[PDB]
Amino acid sequence: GGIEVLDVKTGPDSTTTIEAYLNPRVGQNWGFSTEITVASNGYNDAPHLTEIPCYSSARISLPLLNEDITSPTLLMWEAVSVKTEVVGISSMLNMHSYGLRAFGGYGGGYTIEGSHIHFFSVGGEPLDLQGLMQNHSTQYPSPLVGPKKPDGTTDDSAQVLNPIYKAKLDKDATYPIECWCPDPSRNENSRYFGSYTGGVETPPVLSFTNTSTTILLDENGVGPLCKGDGLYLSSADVAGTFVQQTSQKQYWRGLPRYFNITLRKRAVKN
Amino acid sequence: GGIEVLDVKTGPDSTTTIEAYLNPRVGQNWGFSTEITVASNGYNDAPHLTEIPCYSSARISLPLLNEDPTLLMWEAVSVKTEVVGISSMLNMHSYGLRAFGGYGGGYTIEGSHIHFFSVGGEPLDLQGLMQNHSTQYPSPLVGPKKPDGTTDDSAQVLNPIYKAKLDKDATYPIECWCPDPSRNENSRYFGSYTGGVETPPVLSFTNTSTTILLDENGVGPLCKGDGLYLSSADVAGTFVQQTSQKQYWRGLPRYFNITLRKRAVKN
Amino acid sequence: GIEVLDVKTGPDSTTTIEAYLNPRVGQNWGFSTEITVASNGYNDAPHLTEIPCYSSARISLPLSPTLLMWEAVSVKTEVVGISSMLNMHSYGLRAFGGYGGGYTIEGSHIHFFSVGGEPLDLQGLMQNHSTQYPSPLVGPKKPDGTTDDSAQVLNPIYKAKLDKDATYPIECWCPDPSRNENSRYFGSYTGGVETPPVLSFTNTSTTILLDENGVGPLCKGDGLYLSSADVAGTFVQQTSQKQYWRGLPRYFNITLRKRAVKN
Amino acid sequence: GGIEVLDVKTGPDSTTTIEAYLNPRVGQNWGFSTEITVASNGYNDAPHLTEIPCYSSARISLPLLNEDITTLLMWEAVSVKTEVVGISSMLNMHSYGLRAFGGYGGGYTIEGSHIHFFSVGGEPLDLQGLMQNHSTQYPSPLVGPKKPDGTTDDSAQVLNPIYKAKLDKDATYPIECWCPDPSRNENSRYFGSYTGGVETPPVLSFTNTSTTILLDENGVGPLCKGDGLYLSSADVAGTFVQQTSQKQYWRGLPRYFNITLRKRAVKN
Amino acid sequence: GGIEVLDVKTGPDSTTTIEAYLNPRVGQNWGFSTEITVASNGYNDAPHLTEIPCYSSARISLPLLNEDITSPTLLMWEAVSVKTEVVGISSMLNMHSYGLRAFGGYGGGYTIEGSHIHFFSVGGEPLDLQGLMQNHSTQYPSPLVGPKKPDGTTDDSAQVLNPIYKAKLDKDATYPIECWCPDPSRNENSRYFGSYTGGVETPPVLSFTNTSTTILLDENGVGPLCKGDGLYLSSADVAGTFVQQTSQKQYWRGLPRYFNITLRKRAVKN
Ligand SMILES: [Cl-]
Ligand SMILES: [Cl-]
Ligand SMILES: [Cl-]
Ligand SMILES: [Cl-]
Ligand SMILES: [Cl-]
Ligand SMILES: [Cl-]
Ligand SMILES: [Cl-]
Ligand SMILES: [Cl-]
Ligand SMILES: [Cl-]
Ligand SMILES: [Cl-]
Ligand SMILES: [Cl-]
Ligand SMILES: [Cl-]
Ligand SMILES: [Cl-]
Repeated sequence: GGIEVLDVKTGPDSTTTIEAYLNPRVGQNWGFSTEITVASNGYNDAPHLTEIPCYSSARISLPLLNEDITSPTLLMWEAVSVKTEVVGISSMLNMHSYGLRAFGGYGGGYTIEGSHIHFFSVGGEPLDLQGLMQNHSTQYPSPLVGPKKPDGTTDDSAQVLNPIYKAKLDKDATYPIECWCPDPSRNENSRYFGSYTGGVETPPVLSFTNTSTTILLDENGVGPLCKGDGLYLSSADVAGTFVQQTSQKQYWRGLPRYFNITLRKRAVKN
Repeated sequence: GGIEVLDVKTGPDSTTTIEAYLNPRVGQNWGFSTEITVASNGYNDAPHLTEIPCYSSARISLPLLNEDPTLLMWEAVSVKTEVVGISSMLNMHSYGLRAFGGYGGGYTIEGSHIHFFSVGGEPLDLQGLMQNHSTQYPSPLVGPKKPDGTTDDSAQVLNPIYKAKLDKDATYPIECWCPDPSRNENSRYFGSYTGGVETPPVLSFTNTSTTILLDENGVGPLCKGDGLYLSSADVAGTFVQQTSQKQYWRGLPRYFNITLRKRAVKN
Repeated sequence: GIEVLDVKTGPDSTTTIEAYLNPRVGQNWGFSTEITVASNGYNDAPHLTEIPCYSSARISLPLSPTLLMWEAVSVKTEVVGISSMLNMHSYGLRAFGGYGGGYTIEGSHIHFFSVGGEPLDLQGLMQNHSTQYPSPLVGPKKPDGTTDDSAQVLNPIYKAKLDKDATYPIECWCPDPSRNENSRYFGSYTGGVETPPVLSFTNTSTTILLDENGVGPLCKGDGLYLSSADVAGTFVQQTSQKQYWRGLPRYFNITLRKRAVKN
Repeated sequence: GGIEVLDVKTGPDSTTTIEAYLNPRVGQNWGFSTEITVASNGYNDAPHLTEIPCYSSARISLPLLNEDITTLLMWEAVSVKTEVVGISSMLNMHSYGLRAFGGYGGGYTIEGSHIHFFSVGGEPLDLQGLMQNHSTQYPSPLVGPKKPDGTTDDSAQVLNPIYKAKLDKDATYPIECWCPDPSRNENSRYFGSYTGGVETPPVLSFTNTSTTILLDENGVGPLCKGDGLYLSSADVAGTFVQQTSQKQYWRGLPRYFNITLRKRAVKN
Repeated sequence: GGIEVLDVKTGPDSTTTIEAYLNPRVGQNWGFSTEITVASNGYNDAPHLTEIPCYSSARISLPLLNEDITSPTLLMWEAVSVKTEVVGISSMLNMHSYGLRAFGGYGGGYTIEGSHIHFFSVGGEPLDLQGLMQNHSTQYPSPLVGPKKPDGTTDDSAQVLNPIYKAKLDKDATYPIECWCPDPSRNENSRYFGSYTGGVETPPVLSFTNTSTTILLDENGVGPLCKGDGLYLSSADVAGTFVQQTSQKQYWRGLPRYFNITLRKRAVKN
């Protein structure tokens, strides 16, 4: 960030690893939303709290570094690398748990399918969010938070980029995926990675391995610096929809994300 | 360009970064076109101004250089670029045509899409090519015309007579203008089109990705008149409305983060 | 959590082991029995013979303040019998209104293998917490025998070791990314109703099992742990229009070297 | 070719770049074929001249080389920047396409089976005969695989060396009966990709930042015999599906070439 | 593999290149099978000879090396590299040759589509085949060869891996693709490469170029050593099915494969 970055402290107990998971927040806590609803044209677009998928977020507490915050050089934890995994991909190989049945009702149940998003960020502070949504008029129930101008309104500009609509991902299960994307004009002290696929019946493609590592160092060899000795993890893994037999109703299906972050002590001015 | 390129000036205040965004121009300003129309066979192909998606374009003003013993020009070295609001499409409740015979959720944006951006030291060079030479574009849109005002059958293939400079936002339709590969020496452009009726869009986003703008000889776009030229075209697909079963083009904005350095040139 | 020393690097210091794991899709001859779907509000209690499981085996390897353990360095692995799917005459649901050939295997599929120095660590996660697995299958249970709603997401209480072939259902158990320090695992799932399988085969491909520090899986008790899950898709039978899981076998060729460790 | 290749001449005026385009030859000249026809079973397979897509080809004239009294020099094609022009033309759902969502939606963008292919060569591209239906009747002036006697037997559906030709005329050799001959083309570099299916979506990229090296395993590029550069193209993006008629038309796209050549010394 | 490999002989006439093609063997010789048939449930699965696609195979005769077979060091040809191409991909851009017509009969004919396999091997001996098939009970007409135990039977194990079912690809147009895969437990002296795609109407994707070369040398820099001065080529290129208009019957469509192999003389202990 806008800190002056100095030498990497090295030695034993200059590096630590944190293991964490984020369970999905698809509108309920057990990995499925309630049924997806669609207001009739000309009616209010006011979906149920429990059908709006949100970003998962957590701040992990790191070991205290500076006894005096007033020393003229500080130590901050620097996130160097992350091993991350989407847990329970194998759970989707299930054609018997009440899925809409293929081949005119004689086949097995539909495995999870439809539009999906997979996304994670590691950061030294809350992730910066830019407001952008499909329908400016959408009404999010409390306690969810959506793009608002200072006056409380939400005009047509919220369907494109208007800098007036910004927020910090500072609470789990609160910021809907559908009205908030990572702000590419900020997040200097965060690394984020996302992939969205659309379509009605699109098959999800997900891989898993313990052999994959992502470097979090930027073009200048600096990783996220954890302000207040706090590591900020964010997740969004909506694998697709579950299509229920007989009802033919659709439910968002979320998956949890494992994190394994490596950090090292780093010196900064002030 | 047709300038003689010399040494990279280095020192304090020899590099700068510019941040910009281009909002989409899909025919209106709030990211959706009006309904897509299709003339009956034998009728004029004359679509509405507000249903024709166009290239977004802007010229960013750079610091003045040769105010103050060699000639200097800004050289665009790299760009971090992002399509903003991809997450907006994970929305199955905002009036989309409903799946599984009307009992399921609304269709997320789908269909044919184009994603494209250019960084340049001058206006982007456009070659005329369109699906239907007879198409009638309402004013103020601009489409391929010969000098006499006509548009013959050759405009469906390559005819060098049909050329233009992308010199105005929301004006040049994506469907009749492509980047001219015979020119654009002083511009770097990147585009991907996918077709199909219900094709799912696939879009990624990260702040960890950089594109080098230097050519085979280590030279980036040189900003003539101290002006950086950005262009965008991000039509994510169509929105399919429930009940009407009408289709609307859906555009997305594009963030740019360009790094430039001072470069010396002879005339 | 061992202290790893020098690679012993002399005569009789390397060996290669060949093995195959046949699939465990619910029966032993590469097809499950018909996939069943309880009516809404009825118990989700599928047949033993319709639940695909992880294949697993422990290969026995050759038999002081410094010890020698076998270190798995590399693996050549292959999914055998991919060519078996080019078959449009063996009773498949027929295309083009019954006049065409039978459907080749299609639908949702998973391909997965692990090489390890100990049993593969499994985390419990399933689509439906209420699912009832017949004996002798094992599914996520708390210590008290219950299985609450948390088993649809990550709850650390639901863990197991892949210590028996044809026993742990693919659908309620994934590799635990919080453990498996001494195992290398690789998996790819594709969903969809009629999704075409895409599978490649060659004897020219090798996977390195060494980690970021050049250490491979260390075989505790002189035992190499292999695991497999290759559900190619479903077979769609003509007339019945019923679906059967189709499994494929996996060949392993592992190279190991002697490695020195403290204790 | 069967020349002995020597040193790369370097100096002033030892390299040049040529710009060219090939417009598509899908059966007419304005980027669409006439309607695709399908004979009834048992009837002759005799499609219209104007519904058979062909290879585009051109020979560009290079500067004359052996004229100075001071080794003999041929132009060597080193690299090519190539682009499919007018990909953006396909983002069009208003020009009479079969309409989606039961007639209330927009027109179908181009879709279906497609082929994208280009070659750079020092001589005409070598073609091997292979076709789906040996009995197909190509109208004059099109050329299809024939034995010396004029016949075309069942072997033309697989590889029979008897069926060979040189791509020596634009808009003449149908894509469907001629592929690049991998047993020849020593002095040509070719690159092709075909995708099938009824409604398959075309995926096409465009950029001015991409270069293809034309040098072989021995660092030799195509050597332009008679000071002539041979370009070939085949860009059938897919079909246009017309509303109401529900008839299909092949849609071709033009291909830009930017070739870099250098002088190269050869012995007889 | 199995020979003591010594120095690479170098000199004039120490390298040679062979050009060959394998025409497809989809059940007839002109690139199409007869109609695909499907026995009714409970009836014998006994398809026609001319509807079963098989591996193409050929042994190319190489120049004689050893005048005395009794010399204590021999020369064998070593296959170093291969340029290989699937010929006639462009043949599929054909919507007028009697294909089932799109858009309710008013459109053009279906181009070849459906499940496909592309595969080639270069070897110093016949390719090793492992028996595995979808239906153990399938009855292959003479002269085709399918997995049999020594006693003549074919039990349920032939649907998975049973080492008892092995064969050498020693005859063209004889070993069905559907019951035989390359044996990964053998083929030490062969290099093989295969890709299968399934589905009913799956579009084939095939590329062609004269600029692509595959190295055949193993992890120890040894290529296939041609026993008896014979190079073994194998091919399987079933591009998909042809769907005929009116009949709505399906025919396997095969394509030929070009080979260009480079070999060098190599010394071995004897
Ligand atoms: Cl609207
Ligand atoms: Cl079908
Ligand atoms: Cl469920
Ligand atoms: Cl895999
Ligand atoms: Cl069965
Ligand atoms: Cl016929
Ligand atoms: Cl290409
Ligand atoms: Cl290329
Ligand atoms: Cl037309
Ligand atoms: Cl030949
Ligand atoms: Cl035919
Ligand atoms: Cl291949
Ligand atoms: Cl036929």
